[PDB]
Amino acid sequence: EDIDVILKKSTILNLDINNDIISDISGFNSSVITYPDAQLVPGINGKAIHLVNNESSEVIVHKAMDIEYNDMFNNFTVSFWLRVPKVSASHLEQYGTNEYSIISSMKKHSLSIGSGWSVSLKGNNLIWTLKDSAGEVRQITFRDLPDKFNAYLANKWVFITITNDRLSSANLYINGVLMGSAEITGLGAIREDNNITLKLDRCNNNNQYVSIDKFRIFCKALNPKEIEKLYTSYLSITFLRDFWGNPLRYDTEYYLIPVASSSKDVQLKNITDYMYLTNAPSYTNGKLNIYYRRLYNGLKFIIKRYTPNNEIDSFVKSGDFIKLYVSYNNNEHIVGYPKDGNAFNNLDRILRVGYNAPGIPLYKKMEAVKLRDLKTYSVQLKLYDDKNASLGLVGTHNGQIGNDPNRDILIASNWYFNHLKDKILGCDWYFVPTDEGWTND
Ligand SMILES: CC(=O)N[C@H]1[C@H]([C@H](O)[C@H](O)CO)O[C@](O)(C(=O)O)C[C@@H]1O
Repeated sequence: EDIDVILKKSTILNLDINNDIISDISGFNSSVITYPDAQLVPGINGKAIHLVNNESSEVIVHKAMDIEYNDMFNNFTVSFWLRVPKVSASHLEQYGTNEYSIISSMKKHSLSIGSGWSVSLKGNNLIWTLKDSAGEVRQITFRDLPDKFNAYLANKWVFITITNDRLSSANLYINGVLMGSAEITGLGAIREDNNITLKLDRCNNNNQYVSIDKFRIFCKALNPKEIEKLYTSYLSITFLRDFWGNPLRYDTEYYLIPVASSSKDVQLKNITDYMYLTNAPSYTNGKLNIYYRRLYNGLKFIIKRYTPNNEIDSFVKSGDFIKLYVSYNNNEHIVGYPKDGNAFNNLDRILRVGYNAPGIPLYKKMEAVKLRDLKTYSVQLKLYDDKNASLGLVGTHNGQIGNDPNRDILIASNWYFNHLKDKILGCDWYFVPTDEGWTND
């Protein structure tokens, strides 16, 4: 059969958010009951569930009749997108050993053992736990990476898939790739609750919160092939994304960082002059084994609309035409290339900030596009001249201008169009907005 078919037909639960209401679109018609404080925020494709630390934030699904016991002995997969702020060093010390769940099928203190499955978080650990009615227990504990800029639980939307083979293993996937496993033969009857509960349980930190989207369950163990398809199916190409996976926006400030050189910030020569990469400061913690380049230094960039013309859509769309500005000192300075302005031999046009020489036209119309790399939250920008000719994608070039040090200078180039299939490319950018989910220790 076809992957898309298989995925469809094995779906037994699918939580869709349409019209600001959470329901089950799988066909089974499971009763969803959202409590007063489950929030609704921006998502991978739509709005997503956002849970805070309290008894009223919660979404409960009461299994329909038909699916009551599909995980008792049989195979099943759980999948969902998950987003979890980056734990601060301080919260690691004080709450590091506080394992709380966020999604569970296990009725707790009541006298029903806890039989069932649970998804839970413990410092920087993501854990899946299975428990049969005799109380036997199998667990995959996934230990996030130490480098927080590149980790799965340091604020970005990530896609989780856990498959359960009762004659063999239980595997845990992150963004389509195996991140952990455990052998689960030796489990007997999974005897859960009739409710699947999304909600922070027993979490000791009043501020903790997490976001979940697309909560789905299949009555089969998905194979890696199916999983990558599942995973890329939610990755809609028409809407651009910020570094955290949320909708790219007009009129908000973003720090630019090059995917190819993610230790680098952009910096500005001077108003009217050029831009270049610099090294991003540091944060390290041997004792907690966590490090990351620090965010929020460098240039602030704001995207404006060039035409008005769709409606107030706050989100940028691939192909929208835009104007880029730098937000340096409460003033706003446009980014462009002045006609016949300094460029490198091969014709790499150097970008200027705030250029205003009387009499010289300034090319400055850009198009925001996604040309490569569907799973990275990165964007590409293409610059045109007044005749709608390409001055090519924005990226960098190494060299010197005057007596200035050798630098990786921001420029526009048509070169990049010939290398769109590479792994790593100089025109790929990360648009980072400041966020409560990430504060630099
Ligand atoms: C010393 C010098 O050449 N400085 C800059 C000049 C002048 O500011 C400009 O010529 C005034 O009209 O601009 C360039 O030539 C230009 O237009 O790209 C590049 C150069 O960085």
